[PDB]
Amino acid sequence: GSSGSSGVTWQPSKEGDRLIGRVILNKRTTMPKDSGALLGLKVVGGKMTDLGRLGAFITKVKKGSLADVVGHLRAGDEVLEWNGKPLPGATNEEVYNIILESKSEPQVEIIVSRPSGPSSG
Repeated sequence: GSSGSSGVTWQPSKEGDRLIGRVILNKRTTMPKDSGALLGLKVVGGKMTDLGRLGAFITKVKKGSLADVVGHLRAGDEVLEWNGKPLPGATNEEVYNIILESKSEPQVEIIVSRPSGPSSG
């Protein structure tokens, strides 16, 4: 089992206009509820993107979950890569399998893209 640094890191994208969020979790058990290898959030793949291609996005995030305390993610973030797999470019049927396959992985790396510039007020 590979044990690497965990948490969450936010950095500017290739262009610098976006913010690539790098999150990683280390679990040794499949969620109790009917999640399906979900660190603690519902992901919808096979979705459409403003770019014209497919991509996955978070619709909900459990409170107190790894993807909520260690990842600090939110609903709407476009999941770029899930455990080293390109979510975008595939259907919801292919994206689900990729995320579910991690159900047996002692470590998962979630990489989402956020619009550089959080709302303050």
